[PDB]
Amino acid sequence: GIVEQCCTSICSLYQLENYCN
Amino acid sequence: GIVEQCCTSICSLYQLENYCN
Amino acid sequence: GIVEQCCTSICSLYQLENYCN
Amino acid sequence: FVNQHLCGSHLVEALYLVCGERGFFYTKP
Amino acid sequence: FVNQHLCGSHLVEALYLVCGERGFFYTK
Amino acid sequence: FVNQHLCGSHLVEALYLVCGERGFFY
Ligand SMILES: [Cl-]
Ligand SMILES: [Zn+2]
Repeated sequence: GIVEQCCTSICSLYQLENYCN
Repeated sequence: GIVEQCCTSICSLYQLENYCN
Repeated sequence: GIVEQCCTSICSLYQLENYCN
Repeated sequence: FVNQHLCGSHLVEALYLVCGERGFFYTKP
Repeated sequence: FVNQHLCGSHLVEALYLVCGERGFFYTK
Repeated sequence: FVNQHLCGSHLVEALYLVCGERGFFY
């Protein structure tokens, strides 16, 4: 999930967009 | 204090209400 | 830079103004 | 629609706090 | 009024920064 | 007034995210 993927290394905008509806 | 309480572990809504007037 | 100064220890408001324009 | 945008930002944080482990499904008007 | 409500949220964030160890008392 | 002021707070938050290491000049 997003916390596991994005809370140690920074997620780019593209990576964050994977979590949109 | 509140930092030693709610910044060492996440406080529930009930624990946060402790700080209301 | 501001990260090494102000993320490793708290910067006072006066220390923060040193990064203004 | 700027005001609705700013309000929505604060609504998302409110839901984050109140929903806790339940999470929330956020959709735009 | 929601606009005042949102303003107050920003005010308490700002007071937290400005007041430091002094703290502050916010009330509606 | 303050509406612009509060909006500006959200704008600098948004630019911080969007601009990445490029950063921004506010
Ligand atoms: Cl706002
Ligand atoms: Zn706001």
